[PDB]
Amino acid sequence: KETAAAKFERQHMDSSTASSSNYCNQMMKSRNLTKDRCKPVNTFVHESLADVQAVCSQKNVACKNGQTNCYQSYSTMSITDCRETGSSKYPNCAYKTTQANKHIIVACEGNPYVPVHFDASV
Amino acid sequence: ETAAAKFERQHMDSSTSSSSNYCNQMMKSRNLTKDRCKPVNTFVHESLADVQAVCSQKNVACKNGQTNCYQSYSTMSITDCRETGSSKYPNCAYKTTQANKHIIVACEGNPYVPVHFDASV
Ligand SMILES: O=c1ccn([C@@H]2O[C@H](CO)[C@@H](O)[C@H]2O)c(=O)[nH]1
Repeated sequence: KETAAAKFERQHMDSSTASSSNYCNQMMKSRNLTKDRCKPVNTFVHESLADVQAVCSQKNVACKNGQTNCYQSYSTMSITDCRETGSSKYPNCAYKTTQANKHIIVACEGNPYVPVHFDASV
Repeated sequence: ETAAAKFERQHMDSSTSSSSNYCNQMMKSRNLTKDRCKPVNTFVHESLADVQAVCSQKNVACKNGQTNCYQSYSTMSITDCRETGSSKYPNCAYKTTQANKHIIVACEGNPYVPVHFDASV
């Protein structure tokens, strides 16, 4: 079974760095987020894996689900928000791509202690 | 020739989505039979951007033990070319096999791009 950490990397890491309007259409397809359904909302982080994993050593904050293993990045990070358009219809999943620089909040667990869930961008 | 250009020449064929003569023609036309009959070679029938994106997908160990290999999350249309038993340089003969598989490539450089085709799974 895919680990939670591996799932986080597949769903949310794109360290190669989004300039195009079609970025989300291609990425969402390439990360298997459109196979059975259009994942409506997703965020990709364009920092190194090492910088993102380091967030697990930064600001401890509550998770939306009430657990206490969430962490906010001290710095802002280059991210892209992908949100399915109002007219998007599976299997032709269409997304709006929005670039931003925001702090991320992830849940961390395991050994190595790394992100396993994307909680929010702030 | 940069390593990235060498990877495109050796392994990219996006124009195709492959006949029984496909490998015989392609192995010759991409200079993979110039010095010797290259024994095994894979061509990928995806866009360059799609193959390049693999360098940000699933990090996996390379066959040589290096750590810079990446497996595609999605399957990709590929053709494997394998030299026949009767093939004798310089008339290199190949069996052509179409498949849809995850690919594993090694990436290097800035930009971080594919420079080696490691395997299909
Ligand atoms: O499935 C495979 C296995 C190997 N090779 C080629 O054969 C070389 C040696 O294995 C590799 O660098 C690569 O160019 C392929 O093209 N496809």
